[PDB]
Amino acid sequence: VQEVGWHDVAGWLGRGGSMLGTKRTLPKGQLESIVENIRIYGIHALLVVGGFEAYEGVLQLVEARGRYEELCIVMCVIPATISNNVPGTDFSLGSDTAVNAAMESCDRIKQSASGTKRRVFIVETMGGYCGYLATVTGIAVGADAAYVFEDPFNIHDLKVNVEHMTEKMKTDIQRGLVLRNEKCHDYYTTEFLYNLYSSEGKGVFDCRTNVLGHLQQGGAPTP
Amino acid sequence: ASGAGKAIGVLTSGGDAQGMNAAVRAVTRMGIYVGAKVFLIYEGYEGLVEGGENIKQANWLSVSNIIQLGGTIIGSARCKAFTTREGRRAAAYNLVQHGITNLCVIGGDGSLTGANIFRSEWGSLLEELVAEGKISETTARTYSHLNIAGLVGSIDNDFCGTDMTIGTDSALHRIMEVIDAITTTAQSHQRTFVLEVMGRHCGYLALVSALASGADWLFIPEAPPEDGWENFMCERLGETRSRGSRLNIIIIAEGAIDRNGKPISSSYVKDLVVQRLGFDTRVTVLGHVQRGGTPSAFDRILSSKMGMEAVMALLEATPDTPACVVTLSGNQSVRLPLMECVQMTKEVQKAMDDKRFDEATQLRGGSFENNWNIYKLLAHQKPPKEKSNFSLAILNVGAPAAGMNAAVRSAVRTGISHGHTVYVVHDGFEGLAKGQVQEVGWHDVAGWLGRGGSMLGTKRTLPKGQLESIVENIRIYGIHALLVVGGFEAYEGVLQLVEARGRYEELCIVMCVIPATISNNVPGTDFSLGSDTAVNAAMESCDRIKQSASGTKRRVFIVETMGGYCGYLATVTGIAVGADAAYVFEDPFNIHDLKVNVEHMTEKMKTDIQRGLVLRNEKCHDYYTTEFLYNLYSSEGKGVFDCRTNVLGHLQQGGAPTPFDRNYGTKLGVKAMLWLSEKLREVYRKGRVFANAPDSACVIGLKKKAVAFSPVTELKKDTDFEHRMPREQWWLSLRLMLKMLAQYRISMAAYVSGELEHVTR
Amino acid sequence: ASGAGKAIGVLTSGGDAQGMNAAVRAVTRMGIYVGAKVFLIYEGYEGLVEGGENIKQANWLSVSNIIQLGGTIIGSARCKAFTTREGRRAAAYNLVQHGITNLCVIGGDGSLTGANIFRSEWGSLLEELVAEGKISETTARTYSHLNIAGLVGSIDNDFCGTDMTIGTDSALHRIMEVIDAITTTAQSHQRTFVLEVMGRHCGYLALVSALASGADWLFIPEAPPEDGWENFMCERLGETRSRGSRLNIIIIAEGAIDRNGKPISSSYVKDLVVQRLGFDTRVTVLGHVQRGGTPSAFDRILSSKMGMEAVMALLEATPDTPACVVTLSGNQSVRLPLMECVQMTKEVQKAMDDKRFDEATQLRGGSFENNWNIYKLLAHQKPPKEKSNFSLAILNVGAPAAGMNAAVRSAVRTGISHGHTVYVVHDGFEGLAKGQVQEVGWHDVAGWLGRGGSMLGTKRTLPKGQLESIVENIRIYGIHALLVVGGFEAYEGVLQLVEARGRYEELCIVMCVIPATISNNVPGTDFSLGSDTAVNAAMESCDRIKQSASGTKRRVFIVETMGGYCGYLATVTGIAVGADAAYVFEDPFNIHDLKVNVEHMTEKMKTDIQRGLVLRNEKCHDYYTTEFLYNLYSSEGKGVFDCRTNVLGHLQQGGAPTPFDRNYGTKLGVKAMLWLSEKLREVYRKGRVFANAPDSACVIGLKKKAVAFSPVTELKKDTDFEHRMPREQWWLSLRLMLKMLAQYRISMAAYVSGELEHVTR
Ligand SMILES: Nc1ncnc2c1ncn2[C@@H]1O[C@H](COP(=O)(O)OP(=O)(O)OP(=O)(O)O)[C@@H](O)[C@H]1O
Ligand SMILES: Nc1ncnc2c1ncn2[C@@H]1O[C@H](COP(=O)(O)OP(=O)(O)OP(=O)(O)O)[C@@H](O)[C@H]1O
Ligand SMILES: Nc1ncnc2c1ncn2[C@@H]1O[C@H](COP(=O)(O)OP(=O)(O)OP(=O)(O)O)[C@@H](O)[C@H]1O
Ligand SMILES: Nc1ncnc2c1ncn2[C@@H]1O[C@H](COP(=O)(O)OP(=O)(O)OP(=O)(O)O)[C@@H](O)[C@H]1O
Ligand SMILES: Nc1ncnc2c1ncn2[C@@H]1O[C@H](COP(=O)(O)OP(=O)(O)OP(=O)(O)O)[C@@H](O)[C@H]1O
Ligand SMILES: Nc1ncnc2c1ncn2[C@@H]1O[C@H](COP(=O)(O)OP(=O)(O)OP(=O)(O)O)[C@@H](O)[C@H]1O
Ligand SMILES: Nc1ncnc2c1ncn2[C@@H]1O[C@H](COP(=O)(O)OP(=O)(O)OP(=O)(O)O)[C@@H](O)[C@H]1O
Ligand SMILES: O=P(O)(O)OC[C@H]1O[C@](O)(COP(=O)(O)O)[C@@H](O)[C@@H]1O
Ligand SMILES: O=P(O)(O)OC[C@H]1O[C@](O)(COP(=O)(O)O)[C@@H](O)[C@@H]1O
Ligand SMILES: O=P(O)(O)OC[C@H]1O[C@](O)(COP(=O)(O)O)[C@@H](O)[C@@H]1O
Ligand SMILES: [Mg+2]
Ligand SMILES: [Mg+2]
Repeated sequence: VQEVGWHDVAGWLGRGGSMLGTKRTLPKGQLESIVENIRIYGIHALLVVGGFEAYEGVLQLVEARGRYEELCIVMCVIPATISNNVPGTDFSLGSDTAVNAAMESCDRIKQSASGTKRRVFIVETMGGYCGYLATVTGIAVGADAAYVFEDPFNIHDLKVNVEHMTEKMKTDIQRGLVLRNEKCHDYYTTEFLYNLYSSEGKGVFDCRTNVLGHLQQGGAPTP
Repeated sequence: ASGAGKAIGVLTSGGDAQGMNAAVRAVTRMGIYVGAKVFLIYEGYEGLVEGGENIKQANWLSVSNIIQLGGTIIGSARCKAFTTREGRRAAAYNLVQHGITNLCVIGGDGSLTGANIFRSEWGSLLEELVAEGKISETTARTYSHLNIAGLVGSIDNDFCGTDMTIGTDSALHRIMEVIDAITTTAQSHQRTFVLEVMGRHCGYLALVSALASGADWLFIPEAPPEDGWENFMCERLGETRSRGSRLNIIIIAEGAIDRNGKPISSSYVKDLVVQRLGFDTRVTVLGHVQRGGTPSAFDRILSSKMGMEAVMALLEATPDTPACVVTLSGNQSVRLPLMECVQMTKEVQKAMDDKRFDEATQLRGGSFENNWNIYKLLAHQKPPKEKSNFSLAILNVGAPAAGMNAAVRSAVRTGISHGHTVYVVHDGFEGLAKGQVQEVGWHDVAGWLGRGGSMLGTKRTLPKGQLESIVENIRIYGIHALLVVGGFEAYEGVLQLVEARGRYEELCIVMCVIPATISNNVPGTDFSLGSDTAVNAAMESCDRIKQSASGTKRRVFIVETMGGYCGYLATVTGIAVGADAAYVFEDPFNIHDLKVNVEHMTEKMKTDIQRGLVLRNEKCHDYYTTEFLYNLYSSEGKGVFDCRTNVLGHLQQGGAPTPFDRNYGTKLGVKAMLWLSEKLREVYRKGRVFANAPDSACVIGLKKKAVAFSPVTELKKDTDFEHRMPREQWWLSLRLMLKMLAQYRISMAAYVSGELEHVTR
Repeated sequence: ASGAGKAIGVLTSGGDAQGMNAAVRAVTRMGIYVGAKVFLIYEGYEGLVEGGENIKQANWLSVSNIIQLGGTIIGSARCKAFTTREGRRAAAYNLVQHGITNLCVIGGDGSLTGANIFRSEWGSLLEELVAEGKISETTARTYSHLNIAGLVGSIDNDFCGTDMTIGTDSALHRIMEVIDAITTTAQSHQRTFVLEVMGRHCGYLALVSALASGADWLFIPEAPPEDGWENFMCERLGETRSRGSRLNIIIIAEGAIDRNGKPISSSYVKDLVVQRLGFDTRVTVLGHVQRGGTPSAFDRILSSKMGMEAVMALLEATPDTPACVVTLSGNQSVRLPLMECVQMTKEVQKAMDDKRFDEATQLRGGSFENNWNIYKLLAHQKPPKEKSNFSLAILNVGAPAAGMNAAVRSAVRTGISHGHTVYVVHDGFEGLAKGQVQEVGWHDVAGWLGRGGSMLGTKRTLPKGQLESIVENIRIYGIHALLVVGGFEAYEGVLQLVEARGRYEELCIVMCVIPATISNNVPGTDFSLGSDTAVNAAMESCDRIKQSASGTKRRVFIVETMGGYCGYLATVTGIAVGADAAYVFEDPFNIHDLKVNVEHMTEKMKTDIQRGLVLRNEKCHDYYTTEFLYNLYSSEGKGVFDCRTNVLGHLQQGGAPTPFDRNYGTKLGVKAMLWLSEKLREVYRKGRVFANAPDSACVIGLKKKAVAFSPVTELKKDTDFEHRMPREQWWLSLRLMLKMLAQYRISMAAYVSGELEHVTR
């Protein structure tokens, strides 16, 4: 714990990531150390800027108020995560940056055929089980499909989408793009969809794959 | 051999050209790699004067994680004290107090002029210093000679002896990012975009920007406009409107003047256009934006190379050799004496001061005059009253590469200018067999500069299968020359058509290969058209990935790059991003080398540096795939760092061309057409073109120093067709620089540095 | 410590018990590992007598690729010369010519009797040899003591002091393969299968075969049938028919006799059955088939262990210690003096010659008498006039394991014999919660011995979730005891019920866990029921996989075995198959170890051995997966050997139980039911059963020497619940033998060998 001043945060606006360290560890395991440090430093309020782990940890401290008197302090959670998976808000802080980075990657990928070859790209986005990032990114890029956990899909839906893509690909449009959330399906992975689209699209289109890993993460924040 | 027992000083002065940090990093790390002590002089000549706290010895971690930063972490300052001997003597004192007999100065023309005057007076300054009693006679006989290696760090490119300077490419990246904001939009209404660049003294940035953007008009101080240009410009914009072209671009340098000394302001040109044309005219002034942003890939590689060569030149320099500037003319490293470059800079300044003003542009360098002539030729269609019966077909073969369109545009305009009947064939050899030949005009290539990929279709299919169809279509369309813009497939196909001259009379036509591919695997060139774009997109993704760990988690990223078996893209990207290791096919590695690198990474990761980055070429190893390296690094790094993987697929492919690629493809497209026309006249006989010698089918080069024409049959010896790459690649020496910058103790006796060369008049 | 400067002779004599080659391999490779010279004596005592060419020094490759071969590469012969002193003196001479003061004899009872008489006369033979002038007095004071370490290699198991001999398990594999050919077929008509085994002197093979097959009747020389057995047998077959049982199995040893000396021929029993019953009776005589085939997994492991221990016992043996026989009683290695074992063999032979004939069966060993009592109890339902209010439920929990059905069959019969009300619950704890409880009878488990998998369903679901349903069903059905046959889930579930006794009074019931799993990962035992089957299936696949490269081709196979985090299956399979390495979780390995082992394999593959084999436990490493090891071995072996991968999935799972697994599950199921009955009588008080102490919930063991009962609460300390295995496993010392037998220089100072023990009367 370090007391901070006005100028200690100077120029923190445009810096992505976290000047302060981030850890995912929830407070329940080391709760005795947390209450001790709160007592030592006289912390009367707590402003937790973070993702679902921030919200869950603050929930754990609230439920542990009954055991520890010191945890009866005002707490506030600022939802800050790429996935936009934090309950209580519509836009987690930094989801917009991730969406912008994801579409820029998808726009570059969709431009990589350059109007000659007709090709479908399976782009895999992050976000855990939360599909928000995939779906909005699919809207922004005109993706044909955005497979997400919240909309469970089976092989019948996949055949419908693949036939739809094949029919579209015979028309004037030549660059297809289907997004897949990393945890949308247990078995129909990105490799599965690559095999499916490339097999069924034989003689019509080629298929390629690009797993956007931390390309959606480390960018500077959008305005 | 090693420079042990001697100390090197590195300073930056003048405008903070982005890429200075790359040069400082390479200078520092090479200096302490060869055992010398490196001293960082903060604020340039300022801290040289005051000294004391401003001079600190560097360690390896002092220049850690700065290569992607623009500006200069050392800092730069304008000081008038170094102008006068009072402060220059204090500078010499502070250098002697640290035993710094070796100085690397990274700065513009004024910086290097000050360094030249500082060497020229170093003996006199030491004499006056010992005379005044601030240093004993002993300790002054040593340090009697000061070694100066200059690096031109500036966006102006005003230093006459040098062709390319650090930060010029990145300033061009900023400029073209702004211009692409305008041009890539769906142009909706008639508007005029007037761009003002800071080229107050030198108009090189204004010129290359105009060439890269296809500006309608250019105001540069080197060639002021003729009297009555007001009407001439307004009429040019008028017919531009009548064509239906909805956007006019006016690039006005800050130093824009008329034939007299009166400057032309951007606001004046704005109000002029508004008054006579009524177009929505708004002036965009970049200002500080040109010096801003990250350094481009080119700037990082070239700054690192020149910083290393500066240090090496600084150790092999005896008392007799003069102050030098380490620079690259073309792709070749070279050292030029500081005195001659300063003298040429003074001559051009005097010439520009209304002495030999019309003949000052030639003394600026042949590149400037050639660039301005190419710009004017491509800008406005002059009437080609000359005509020739020749006709030529432009092919795009292989993968798409950023900058093919720029080459095709220049080829079309230049060929039309020479009166040739220019055709474009869609889909390369497929269309040539299928007769997809389309006669092209001047305006059919309008706005092709900034478009990435290929506007003509690209196909990889070699011509051998459909050779009867290709010769039939050459006969039908009367094709006398064949311009093939593409990758290894382009070269290989031209090689097949040349070999088939033995069988088919119709293939006895002049052929030219413009190497255009991401992999840079085309023999006969150093830079395939669009390799620069791929490198820039590759580092930007790698920089994003390296920034994602956010300064706290210790993480290594395995980043898999494209390039086939050709490792060029992987290695240069590793240099640009400070990758720990760039595994490539041309440097075979076994598990012993992997354990060496992994233990090296673990040791590095226990220190202050927390973000590791290893690159893997997609086809470097049969078994040690990206997943293999992931498993290795994550297991051995257990309890120290985590490992992640990212296969940069076609992220490296579909980008718009970088400004280098546009200008490069523009120029060699012009040169290819010049060479085609000259070879066609040389070969026209008895009423027909009959080109059968092997020198009538060449790959346009840029092989070491200038553009070359290597015959494909001669290149076949040095071509590995199985791996689709040349057998001897110029860039393998850059592995040593990568490994040295990553603390790998590699005996780099195989690295060759540029030797001294006098200025070319 | 090492036995350098001394030579070890190894010979084989008597019937060629399969697994002899494994013992010879281990003796040889230990003797040259410790620096001793190993001399192979061909044809046994024959080549001992003639000597000369028949005595050859062994190298490492002398025993290469022999462990899977039955018989003996050394060769055995019957020689009468060793009976007489004329040839025995020549044998002592030939040993002295090579300086072989140490002899390991692998043979049957006659072989070891000859070895005993040879040691007893070694001093006298040397005295007479120097007296006759064939050796000087010097060179005879050295070698004055001959060290003998015996190994019982025979299918008879006639050596009384020893419980298990090399080749007994494999002879049983042959016998049961023949019986399973009959029983697994859809039995269509009433037929009688009379199997004649070669147990001419010892009826142990006949007995254990009958126990494993559930023979209707048994003729063994140890217990000849009573007078009037003709009618009693024919009636037993008669009620067998009346039951609808369509196959009768009569195991008649070659040495089958009546109470007089008249032998009972298989043809007589055939004609007897034909005359009174009319069943299709055919006599199967195995003859040489018993000694044939590959050695079983058990035979290879135990032969390797005993051969290693024979060498070690031979180096730590001073002039005073007597000749010993290295054997295992239970799972514990032990050394027994040769003289006492020979004396016991003579006593039992005299007893069997109508001296103490009714009391000869006990002197054969308690295991024989216990096996015969278990056989007779399970064979025919005698009327249980005793009754008890106790009722017990039999569960199958975890994965299916070969031999669960045998255990359940024996538990059912033994419980019915003791008057208990035996329930079986289908699907384990799921059924107990769901009330899938079905009372079972004697004939409901008929023919469950040879059935693989689990007749009762198995489920992995632990009882904590549905504990209310379990206690409810225990109350409804009045279940006073719980017999849980299964893997780690069985032990963990019984532990959960024991821990929940404090909450629920009904759970205070006597519980017993029979460890039955493939992984052998259950704490409290050395061998889980069905681990032997998995090991045997694993080696058979590995032998096939090793057999597949042929002739010139040098190839390594990475075989992945199951077993979870428990490495037992991988390591024993590696010993059985001569695997170079068995990567397991309990022996953590990094890339340094992998490079060592890969270079080791490469150097081996440059020698004349061409088929390497390494095993990988499925969960040995998080990152160095089977694909990783495939990539590593194939890359480093480039130009030396090829690499291939085979993941033995459920090939190790579904096989029918081996004869060991059948007999083991039979015996411990009986023993578990005996222990349950004793505990339930000791705990019945106040008119109800109340089992609250920790001792009432035990895992039946066989932990070192004999069967044990470890309380589950006490075993909780030595259980790694995250990895589902015990913390201290007995078999980690076998890694040292594996690595030693693969030329890995591993200091096995942590290995403990069995010490001298006198015979148990
Ligand atoms: N994106 C960035 N990444 C890293 N460092 C940065 C970034 N932006 C600014 N900085 C650094 O932060 C320092 C803080 O000074 P800065 O001028 O940028 O903010 P400030 O105007 O003084 O404070 P304030 O936010 O209240 O306006 C700068 O010197 C600069 O080096
Ligand atoms: N003739 C000279 N003698 C001594 N010192 C000089 C001379 N010219 C310039 N300097 C020193 O070099 C410093 C920077 O030089 P300058 O003003 O020309 O910028 P620059 O190097 O040319 O970079 P840029 O062109 O981009 O603006 C000056 O502040 C001055 O201290
Ligand atoms: N795109 C342009 N940008 C700037 N100036 C231009 C451009 N085109 C023509 N000019 C200027 O207009 C003047 C006359 O143009 P024009 O080409 O029609 O006649 P010219 O005799 O051929 O001149 P020159 O050959 O020397 O370039 C030239 O001096 C030139 O500097
Ligand atoms: N990145 C781009 N992608 C697609 N179309 C583009 C791009 N840039 C410009 N264009 C299109 O090219 C068209 C031609 O006009 P453009 O301004 O680009 O060139 P021009 O000035 O008329 O002739 P020139 O290329 O010789 O300079 C424009 O209308 C515009 O729609
Ligand atoms: N009492 C004995 N004294 C000396 N040598 C003996 C004696 N018994 C057996 N041998 C020797 O050991 C050799 C093998 O013995 P034997 O024929 O009896 O078979 P075994 O050792 O008992 O094993 P198995 O019966 O299974 O084949 C014989 O050839 C004989 O030379
Ligand atoms: N399955 C069997 N195989 C071989 N012998 C058997 C079998 N069953 C019974 N016998 C033998 O037949 C004899 C009489 O059998 P039975 O069990 O019915 O009467 P018993 O008085 O109880 O004899 P015992 O209990 O000692 O074996 C016994 O000596 C027994 O050894
Ligand atoms: N591996 C097997 N798989 C399936 N059924 C089997 C297998 N082995 C035996 N059986 C069946 O068990 C049935 C019961 O008769 P079986 O001959 O096998 O023994 P049993 O006399 O009835 O009882 P006991 O266990 O005492 O020997 C047979 O009809 C046979 O079909
Ligand atoms: O845990 P959050 O809040 O969902 O953070 C999102 C990020 O974490 C991730 O799970 C990836 O984290 P890691 O790189 O450490 O494996 C992605 O979903 C995303 O990049
Ligand atoms: O074959 P070239 O001329 O090197 O083309 C470069 C491109 O081709 C590649 O091999 C991959 O192309 P594809 O995705 O179409 O299969 C990469 O090296 C790179 O993206
Ligand atoms: O849980 P256990 O007792 O270790 O059973 C071993 C078997 O379970 C396994 O995990 C596989 O089980 P499944 O086939 O059902 O997935 C293997 O380790 C092995 O075949
Ligand atoms: Mg300047
Ligand atoms: Mg015998």
